[PDB]
Amino acid sequence: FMVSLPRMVYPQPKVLTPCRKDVLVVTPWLAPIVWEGTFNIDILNEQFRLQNTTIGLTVFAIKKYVAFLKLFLETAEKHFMVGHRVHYYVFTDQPAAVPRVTLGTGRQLSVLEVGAYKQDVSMRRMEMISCERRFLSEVDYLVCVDVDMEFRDHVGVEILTPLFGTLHPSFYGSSREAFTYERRPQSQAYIPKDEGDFYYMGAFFGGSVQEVQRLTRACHQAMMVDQANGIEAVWHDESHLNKYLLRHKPTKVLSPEYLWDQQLLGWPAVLRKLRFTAVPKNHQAV
Ligand SMILES: O=c1ccn([C@@H]2O[C@H](COP(=O)(O)OP(=O)(O)O)[C@@H](O)[C@H]2O)c(=O)[nH]1
Ligand SMILES: [Mn+2]
Repeated sequence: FMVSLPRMVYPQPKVLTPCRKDVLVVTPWLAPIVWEGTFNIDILNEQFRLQNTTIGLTVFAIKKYVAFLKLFLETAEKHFMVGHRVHYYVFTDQPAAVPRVTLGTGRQLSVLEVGAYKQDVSMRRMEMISCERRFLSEVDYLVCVDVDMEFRDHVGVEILTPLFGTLHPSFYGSSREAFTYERRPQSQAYIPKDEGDFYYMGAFFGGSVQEVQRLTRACHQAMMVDQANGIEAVWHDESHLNKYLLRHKPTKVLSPEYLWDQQLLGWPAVLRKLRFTAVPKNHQAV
């Protein structure tokens, strides 16, 4: 049950004036595409706070990637779901290397020890996430992100919905034939050249606990079939994520404001804010 919103004073939405004319703000299956200017955060804050919403954030920090945690967590404190209940789940092979980061009120962090794989690290996240009964008891939504990242601007309850994906910053302008989907029919992740809505980033997806568990279970199962079939998808977990979200349409899609790389891609006109961004790294070294 959901109580009434309080009286609120804000600018009237204008039916004959779009918020944004430069971008698509709704998908053909009527899911919002979340861009700056499309949402009144005060209204959304009210709605989610009235439900006493708790947001779980999962992050894997395996082997050298423990180095990324301090910046990741400190910036999350400044920008991620501020004012709402947050539970961070940090999956790591080195619990002692987790930095002591000061948390605001209503926010907690749990350290979950896991093994370290020698592609496998990235891929096993789906399995590791799918944990099941615990998330259901502790949080309302789960957000699953990469750790080699920092928050630079607001990432809030505007993202929350049963199931979301994020537009990959390199491909939001690309035609579907150019998308780097798995193209081999022998893989569970296979998507033909005439199919595909968007290319979603593996580094930021989420939803209700129920929908995230479904997604992660399905992707884990598909990866297992592939392994038994001697095939590994071209972009690993991301390829499977893309297949899942093709066949199970997300109820919101996050714009590339939510997963950006400024070093690689700059700051184009279509982006009013850079919210959650790649931290430069030496890939093979790290
Ligand atoms: O040695 C590793 C490699 C990967 N990861 C995790 O898997 C995610 C995805 O890998 P990475 O960020 O290297 O992929 P990219 O964004 O460069 O495609 C990382 O953010 C970490 O959360 C990790 O913890 N340790
Ligand atoms: Mn990454």
